[PDB]
Amino acid sequence: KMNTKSFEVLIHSQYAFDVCREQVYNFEDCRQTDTPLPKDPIHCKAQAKEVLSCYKEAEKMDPICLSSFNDSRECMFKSDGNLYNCKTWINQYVTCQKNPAAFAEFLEASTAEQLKSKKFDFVKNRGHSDKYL
Amino acid sequence: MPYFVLLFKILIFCVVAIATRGTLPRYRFDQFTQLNWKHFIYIWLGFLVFNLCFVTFFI
Amino acid sequence: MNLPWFVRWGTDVALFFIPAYTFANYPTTFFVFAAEKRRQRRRKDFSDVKLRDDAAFSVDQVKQLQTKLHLKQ
Amino acid sequence: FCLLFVLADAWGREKYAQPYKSQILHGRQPFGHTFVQNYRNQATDLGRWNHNFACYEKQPGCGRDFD
Amino acid sequence: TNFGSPFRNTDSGIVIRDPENEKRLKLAFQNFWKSKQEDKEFQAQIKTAVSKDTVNFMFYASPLFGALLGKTYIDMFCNPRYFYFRAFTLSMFALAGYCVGNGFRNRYEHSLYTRNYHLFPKDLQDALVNGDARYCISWWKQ
Amino acid sequence: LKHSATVLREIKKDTIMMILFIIGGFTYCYHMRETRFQLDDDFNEYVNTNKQTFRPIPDHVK
Amino acid sequence: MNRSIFQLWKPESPRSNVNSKQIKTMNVNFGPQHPAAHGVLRLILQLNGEIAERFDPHIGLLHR
Amino acid sequence: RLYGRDKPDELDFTDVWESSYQNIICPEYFYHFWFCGIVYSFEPEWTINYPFEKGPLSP
Amino acid sequence: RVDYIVTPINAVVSWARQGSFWPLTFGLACCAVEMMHATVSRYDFDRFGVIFRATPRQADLILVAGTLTNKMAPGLRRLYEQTLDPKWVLSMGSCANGGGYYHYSYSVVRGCNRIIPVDIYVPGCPPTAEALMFGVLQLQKSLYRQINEGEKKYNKKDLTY
Amino acid sequence: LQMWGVGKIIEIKKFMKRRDIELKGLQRKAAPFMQSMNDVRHLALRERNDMLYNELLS
Amino acid sequence: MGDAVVIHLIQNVLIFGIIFWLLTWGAEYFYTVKQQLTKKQFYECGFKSISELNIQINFNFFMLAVFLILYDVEFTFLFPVLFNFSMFSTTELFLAFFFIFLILVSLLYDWLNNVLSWSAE
Amino acid sequence: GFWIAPLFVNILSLPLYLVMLVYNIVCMLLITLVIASITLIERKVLSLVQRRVGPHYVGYRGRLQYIADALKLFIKGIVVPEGSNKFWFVAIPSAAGAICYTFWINSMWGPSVSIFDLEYNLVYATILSILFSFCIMLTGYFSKSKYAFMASIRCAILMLNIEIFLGLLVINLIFISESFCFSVFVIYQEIIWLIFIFFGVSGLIFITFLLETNRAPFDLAEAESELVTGYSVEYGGFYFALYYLGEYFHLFFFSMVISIVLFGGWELPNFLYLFLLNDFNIL
Amino acid sequence: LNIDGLHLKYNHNINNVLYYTPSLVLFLIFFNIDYFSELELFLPLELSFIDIYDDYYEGFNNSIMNDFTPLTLSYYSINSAEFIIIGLLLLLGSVACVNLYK
Amino acid sequence: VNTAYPTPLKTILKTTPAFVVYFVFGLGFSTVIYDVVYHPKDRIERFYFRSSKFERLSRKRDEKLRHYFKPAIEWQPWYNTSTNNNTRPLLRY
Ligand SMILES: CCCCCCCCCCCCCCCCCC(=O)OC[C@H](COP(=O)([O-])OCC(O)COP(=O)([O-])OC[C@@H](COC(=O)CCCCCCCCCCCCCCCCC)OC(=O)CCCCCCCCCCCCCCCCC)OC(=O)CCCCCCCCCCCCCCCCC
Ligand SMILES: CCCCCCCCCCCCCCCCCC(=O)OC[C@H](COP(=O)([O-])OCC(O)COP(=O)([O-])OC[C@@H](COC(=O)CCCCCCCCCCCCCCCCC)OC(=O)CCCCCCCCCCCCCCCCC)OC(=O)CCCCCCCCCCCCCCCCC
Ligand SMILES: CCCCCCCCCCCCCCCCCC(=O)OC[C@H](COP(=O)([O-])OCC(O)COP(=O)([O-])OC[C@@H](COC(=O)CCCCCCCCCCCCCCCCC)OC(=O)CCCCCCCCCCCCCCCCC)OC(=O)CCCCCCCCCCCCCCCCC
Ligand SMILES: CCCCCCCCCCCCCCCCCC(=O)OC[C@H](COP(=O)([O-])OCC[N+](C)(C)C)OC(=O)CCCCCCCCCCCCCCCCC
Ligand SMILES: CCCCCCCCCCCCCCCCCC(=O)OC[C@H](COP(=O)([O-])OCC[N+](C)(C)C)OC(=O)CCCCCCCCCCCCCCCCC
Ligand SMILES: CCCCCCCCCCCCCCCCCC(=O)OC[C@H](COP(=O)([O-])OCC[N+](C)(C)C)OC(=O)CCCCCCCCCCCCCCCCC
Ligand SMILES: CCCCCCCCCCCCCCCCCC(=O)OC[C@H](COP(=O)([O-])OCC[N+](C)(C)C)OC(=O)CCCCCCCCCCCCCCCCC
Ligand SMILES: CCCCCCCCCCCCCCCC(=O)OC[C@H](COP(=O)(O)O)OC(=O)CCCCCCCCCCCCCCC
Ligand code: SF4
Repeated sequence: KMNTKSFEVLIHSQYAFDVCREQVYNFEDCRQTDTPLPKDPIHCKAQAKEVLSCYKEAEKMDPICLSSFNDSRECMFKSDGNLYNCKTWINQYVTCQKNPAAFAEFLEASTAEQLKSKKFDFVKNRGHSDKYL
Repeated sequence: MPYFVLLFKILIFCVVAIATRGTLPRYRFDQFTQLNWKHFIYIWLGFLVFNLCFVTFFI
Repeated sequence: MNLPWFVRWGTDVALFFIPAYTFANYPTTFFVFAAEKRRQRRRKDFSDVKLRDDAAFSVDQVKQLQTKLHLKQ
Repeated sequence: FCLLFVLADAWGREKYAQPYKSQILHGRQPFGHTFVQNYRNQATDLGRWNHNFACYEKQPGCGRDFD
Repeated sequence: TNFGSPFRNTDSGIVIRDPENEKRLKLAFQNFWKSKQEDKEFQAQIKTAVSKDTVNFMFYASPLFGALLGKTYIDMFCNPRYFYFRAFTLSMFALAGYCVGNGFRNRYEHSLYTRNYHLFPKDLQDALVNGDARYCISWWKQ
Repeated sequence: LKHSATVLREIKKDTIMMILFIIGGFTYCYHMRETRFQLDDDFNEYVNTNKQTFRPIPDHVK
Repeated sequence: MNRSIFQLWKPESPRSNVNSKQIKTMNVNFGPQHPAAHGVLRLILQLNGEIAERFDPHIGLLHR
Repeated sequence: RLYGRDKPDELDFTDVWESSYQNIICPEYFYHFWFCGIVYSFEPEWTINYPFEKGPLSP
Repeated sequence: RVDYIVTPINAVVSWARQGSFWPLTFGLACCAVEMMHATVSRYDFDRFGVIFRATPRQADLILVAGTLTNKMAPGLRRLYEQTLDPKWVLSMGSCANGGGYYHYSYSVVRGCNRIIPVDIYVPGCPPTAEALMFGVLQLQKSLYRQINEGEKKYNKKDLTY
Repeated sequence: LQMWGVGKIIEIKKFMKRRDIELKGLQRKAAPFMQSMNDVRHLALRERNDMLYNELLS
Repeated sequence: MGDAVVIHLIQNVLIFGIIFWLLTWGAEYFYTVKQQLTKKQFYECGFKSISELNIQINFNFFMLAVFLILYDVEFTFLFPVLFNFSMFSTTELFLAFFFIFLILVSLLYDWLNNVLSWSAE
Repeated sequence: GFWIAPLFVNILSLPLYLVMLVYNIVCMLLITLVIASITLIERKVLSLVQRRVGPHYVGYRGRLQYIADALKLFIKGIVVPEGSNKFWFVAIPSAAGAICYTFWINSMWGPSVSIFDLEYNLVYATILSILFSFCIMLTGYFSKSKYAFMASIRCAILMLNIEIFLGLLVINLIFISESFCFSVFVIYQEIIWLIFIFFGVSGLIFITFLLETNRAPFDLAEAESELVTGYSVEYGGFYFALYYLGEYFHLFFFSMVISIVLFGGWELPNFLYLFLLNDFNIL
Repeated sequence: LNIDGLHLKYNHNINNVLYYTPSLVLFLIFFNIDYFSELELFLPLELSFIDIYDDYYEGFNNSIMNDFTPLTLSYYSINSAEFIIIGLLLLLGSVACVNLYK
Repeated sequence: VNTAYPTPLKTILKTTPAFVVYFVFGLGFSTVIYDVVYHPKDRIERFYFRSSKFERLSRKRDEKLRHYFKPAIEWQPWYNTSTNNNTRPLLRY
């Protein structure tokens, strides 16, 4: 449907959740049910289509966001889909997408260490009390 | 990498086992079975119950 | 001319540890450069991605800013 | 002795706030457990079930959304 | 540290050591606190689990209590003829007391920067949550 | 196994100190649990800072 | 602790199957080439459950 | 107990504590392990290199 | 020719079997005490890679250390036959060599060589610990050299045939 | 030591749960889009199957 | 639990054992085995074994296996509650303690009757 | 080429299976070398405890003693007793060797550094141990030596005890980790090693380790004084080498298991600086 | 018991031809309880589509991490009566075993 | 000035070469396992069961789409092999 891979879809959604909020609310209300069992998608098809169209619209990004998007993708590749471990890079990508003009000064006020290649190896650096959940 | 420290610990425990073999005498099968089934099973179950109680207290 | 016994023992310990430590830290010996190249290839590009029409900064401007800031080194 | 101690402590923990009361006396189980346990339980009478958030209306903070 | 920062998984993936960034973030938050020091309403609405006076007293008293306990322990059980083990155990008790006090202080800091999260502006909130001070450029003089 | 006065005094002091040590350990564990409660409260406040919106269930659910 | 005399001993009654050797006892040649044996002891051992019952020592392997 | 198989008229809690120490926390795997493995290994080897050294003899 | 591969492999096999030379835990008389003395630290047998094994199946050397009696000769023969090949036999002590002090007895066999093929003899009564070590080392050297003692003849191309 | 270690393990578990709260929040943020894509694919397959069944059974 | 990789690894291990089989066969070239009367007979410490294949043992400790059969399942029943003890409630805690107490009582009865030791027959 | 490609679809994949086989062979050879080095270490440590040099002349300063002993065991000939069952006498050691060389699959060398993505590591260990005990019992039975059969019975008793002992240990351990995977233990052991909780039962942990490793005081099956050699009284050469290798494999891997589950695995002992450490860092 | 492995000299052919082969034939002919279960390959796998469906809302609402959840929900919540019955049964069985030994 | 080693340390050092050889072999084995499990994935992928339900679904969505969804939606009556050597069901029944 999107021709986009799962982790990239998650990264894009982490920002698109704030642009198509009304469509997301409509879809959620349509799928709401009195039991945990899922509702038939035939009823929510229209809301899903609207949400997907807005997601297509939102997936576009400014070129300045490319470095942040790439580092977030690398983090989400080295970690098998753990959004918490890579939220900082995803947060930077969301910030760049929201008002990208300020991202120029954001990058300008960068330290030498930050201005370095970002390599992720979780086996070498597990972290602190990482539950992987 | 983690396997460096893991190998260090494995070597330590292997040396401990070798020293224990060189030091301690040998048990009898009946003696060890009696000891186990009369004391150690109760010890293990009591330790498990204590752990359950402590976990319940802290949670 | 003589050296302390503990100095000699530390020399032996270093001889054992430095090679083992380096080997442990680099299990993929001589292929770290290949890993870096693969990571660079995985890294996406402006053409690969789709960009907004009302971009605050153009692709050339972003490239110039990255070159000025030395973002990747 | 440990059982008696923990039971006394659990009964004394009523002083603390609701989320920190003893789990012996207060239940905290997954949504799969709670839904089946309190589906038509008039004793609890939690109310309707929030499908996309997996909780009843009367449970504290059932539907918690961003912004 | 045992757990690291509560907002993010510290040293997860890539390990980052940026003392300049740490100093800039600390300076930004210090400037924020100094700027809002005079605001009586803002000071009134600040909350913490344990009082600052209480945590200071605990920090400065726990090591002393540990030292007293160690002194009693060595007096009761240790032979006065020797001193190496007595000094070691007294130091261990003092370090235990210092550990209790430092934990009190660190938990006070954690409560201060967690309960009062909503009072900070958006930029400072983002800077605190993330490891980068670039979200709060204006605060550290740039 | 008759015991002398000094040995009996040492045993009695050991028992007393063991009792005091156990009581202190239990008290410290109680304090640690209280600390855990405080940390949970702090983190709950932090998380709920921005998650303040509650969406009512649609009327069509019933 | 309760009594265990019956579990500990088993007498043999005349022409009785239950009070008799209901098993084929292990007749082992403990030694001479046995690490425990000093080297010249040929002890015919009647084991029943790995418990010695009957001893027949032969000690002439070092008669000189 | 030292003189025969009999037992004291009045047992004391010292025996209880000794039995608990011996059973619950088995000291054999620590006491002997240390005393032999870690300490006795510090002595020079008593071996004599026969091909290049000879043992003491007398005229 | 196979010799190109056989000879180096022969040397490797000889070296391995010399390094790992496990005798049998079998002692009959006072010479067993000397064998234990040779085993213990003062003359560490493990230095030359010889470790005693209880079962004959796991033994390379038959240390006949002590007197052999008529009542035991069938047992010694059975042990020798049951020991897995290849194997060597080392007689230790005068009693094992030629009957020793009891050569004029009515019960002692006049020598273990009458029942077993004795590869080597270690004179003594009791042989010293160093004497037993010397005998074992000489037997090891002979064993290493036994694989190729220059039996096969060299042709014009220096290859054995 | 047993009591203190159990308390420490419980503290670690509760910290893990605290971070799981934020992980669940992020997963909730990312949920609706993937759900919509999956629903669209499922409905496309259902439409294909319905067309095939109608053609075969009509 | 794994996948078909486990079966493929079993096959690979069999091939690795074939490697040792080749080494053992090649070793045959460096020794000769003579035929002797007692070279292929049971070893009984330097003498002929009187009995072979009639090696019945006395199973006078069978109560231990009997109780192991029960206690293995008793312990196995405790795994789900230990795994999901974070979900424990009043009922689950009571049931777990009830089961543990039952196991303890069974062990105590066994000790009282003295069936955990070797017997005459 | 269009009409020829289909013929090679299954022919082009055999090299991949060959590569997998080669990698498995390399891993097995490396673990065999590790076990040989462990044997040499055991000999040297016993020599130190007994105040003797130990292996010193098989290779310069005894550097190739294990190689020499392995080659000698290969060289030694084997003969099956006439009264024994020819098929089983060779079948049992083959299965024992296969199981021992399958042991290494249930090992982790990092957070997810394992040859296979196995979750029930403890279950695998228990099953493999039971299979090895089966093989030892069958060896003792089919070798009609009375000492071998008694060794098999002792092995059965040891297995009976190990069942309950290791089951209770695993029950206590899983109560914290909540999983059978070795990785889940290290995350909880990062701050403090799990052995601190079990400090009271440290003696029982040591007993469990020794019993599972079949070391003293639990060397009943292979008791060399009570029995001639044990279950291998009638086995020589590589048949006995396989049993020795299996015993050392079990020792090494259960040492790894104990280290991972109770001593932090691949986490450094940070508890030595617990007092000076800080539990949080807020800027 | 039966260490040597020698067993009773039994000939199964007589019973196989007298009673078991025809009875088995009749039972196989007249026995089938499977009502309408369909073999794999009965229809193309491409017609089945439910296995691809994923519920991401339930996924993020689910906090389970082990496959013992049904087992605990059965043994300790729903079938706790049978769990206690099994415990009592095992205790009584141990008592009966001890009495049989005596 | 005989700056020789202490007696205990010198005694201990005898067995050190065995430790060094053991470390060499163990590092070789661990690195071989790491490389074998790293090359196919270009990383040390976390175990599937060591992940949340949502993470598992996200990880396997792409594989499901590539292996089942596309053939299912592009299916034709004559695509299936006549030998019945088709892909097995995802949930085998
Ligand atoms: C085409 C490519 C070309 C590439 C470039 C060219 C080639 C480069 C290759 C470089 C590496 C080659 C190996 C060098 C070895 C040097 C040996 C040496 O120093 O000689 C003296 C040393 C003298 O030893 P010795 O005569 O036996 O001992 C005398 C007495 O024992 C008394 O002994 P002592 O008192 O003297 O003390 C003994 C010990 C004293 O040392 C210590 O005390 C410290 C060490 C022990 C640590 C213990 C930790 C655990 C503690 C447990 C508890 C406490 C202990 C006590 C316990 C009991 C207490 C009761 O000292 C040593 O022997 C230290 C030397 C360390 C050598 C190992 C180095 C590498 C190891 C890691 C693997 C590396 C992989 C490759 C990496 C490549 C990239 C860098 O020589 C030896 O005999 C060697 C002993 C060690 C075994 C080495 C095995 C090597 C096998 C070959 C491996 C090939 C693969 C790797 C290379 C691949 C190519 C890159
Ligand atoms: C978070 C969890 C943490 C763990 C939790 C654990 C909880 C367990 C609870 C349950 C158990 C409780 C146990 C309590 C026991 C105490 C009870 C008590 O008070 O009883 C009174 C009872 C009554 O005694 P008393 O009648 O008063 O008589 C006094 C004694 O005569 C004594 O006479 P003295 O005092 O005149 O002489 C003894 C004194 C002797 O002292 C000395 O001689 C000074 C030290 C000399 C060091 C020698 C080695 C130097 C090595 C240098 C290497 C350089 C190499 C350079 C080249 C490198 C090249 C690579 O020994 C010491 O006290 C040494 C203590 C200092 C150790 C070193 C520093 C370690 C610091 C650790 C980190 C601290 C960071 C803070 C945070 C901590 C957080 C946990 O006292 C005793 O029995 C005392 C026993 C003392 C034993 C000392 C043993 C030291 C360790 C020996 C190691 C040997 C290894 C050899 C090599 C091995 C190779 C494989
Ligand atoms: C004499 C006359 C001439 C005869 C000619 C004979 C025929 C010649 C060949 C003719 C045909 C040539 C065809 C060429 C074109 C086609 C090539 C092709 O299809 O491949 C492309 C194919 C796919 O292409 P690609 O994606 O571009 O590849 C990029 C990399 O895959 C990307 O790598 P990555 O970033 O993904 O990183 C992971 C990579 C990186 O991993 C590595 O391979 C790097 C190195 C890892 C650690 C190595 C440590 C080894 C030492 C450990 C300690 C041993 C101690 C005990 C032994 C004693 C040692 C003294 O690992 C792997 O891919 C997994 C492979 C695991 C290899 C297994 C371990 C190797 C050592 C075997 C040891 C055997 C036991 C000891 C034997 C003792 C004998 C005395 O690439 C591969 O799969 C490469 C496989 C390489 C295997 C390892 C090669 C050896 C490396 C150097 C070490 C040599 C040690 C020798 C020891 C000797 C001692 C005496
Ligand atoms: C691998 C085996 C290792 C075994 C090592 C054995 C070495 C020999 C013994 C050395 C003992 C050294 C003394 C300190 C030992 C650690 C004590 C401990 O657990 O405290 C950590 C604890 C740390 O707990 P904490 O984690 O709550 O610390 C504060 C936490 N924050 C930061 C969140 C506030 O220290 C204290 O807090 C002080 C004591 C509090 C009261 C309860 C303590 C219960 C356990 C006491 C055990 C005492 C045993 C020794 C008795 C005296 C012997 C002289
Ligand atoms: C040349 C003559 C050949 C004669 C025929 C060969 C006979 C071979 C007999 C043994 C192998 C049988 C293979 C077929 C069964 C595969 C079952 C299966 O699905 O497993 C994978 C399954 C994989 O399932 P999955 O969960 O990955 O799901 C697959 C998903 N789809 C359908 C989409 C592909 O295994 C598991 O699920 C769990 C792992 C099991 C690991 C078992 C390890 C122990 C195996 C011991 C076998 C011993 C055999 C030899 C000795 C005994 C006598 C036979
Ligand atoms: C991935 C890494 C792989 C590494 C593999 C490394 C393993 C190497 C294994 C080498 C094995 C060598 C075997 C030698 C056998 C001949 C000698 C012998 O046994 O002697 C006794 C007997 C001969 O005994 P004899 O009667 O001559 O007596 C010799 C004694 N003297 C000298 C005193 C007379 O062997 C024979 O019968 C010889 C003739 C027949 C065999 C001829 C050679 C066949 C080779 C087959 C190779 C098969 C390869 C398979 C590969 C695929 C495997 C999956
Ligand atoms: C899996 C392997 C085992 C793991 C076990 C878990 C770790 C436990 C660590 C030790 C904690 C203390 C336990 C109690 C010790 C009691 C000793 C005792 O009885 O003292 C009095 C004993 C003797 O006193 P006694 O009174 O008991 O007996 C003597 C009797 N009279 C008085 C008549 C003479 O004194 C000693 O010598 C004690 C020395 C203790 C030293 C222990 C060292 C152990 C080292 C190895 C431990 C394992 C390390 C693993 C490292 C892994 C790293 C990755
Ligand atoms: C699981 C392994 C680790 C151990 C964990 C459990 C520890 C349990 C003991 C904690 C300390 C108890 C202090 C009691 C002080 C006291 O009253 O002390 C009173 C007297 C004092 O005796 P003295 O006058 O000789 O000092 O002691 C006693 O009465 C001894 C009581 C028994 C203690 C044995 C050890 C504990 C065994 C398990 C508990 C069951 C005991 C049953 C006894 C009949
Ligand atoms: S030769 Fe001498 S030492 Fe040896 S057994 Fe005969 S009498 Fe004893």
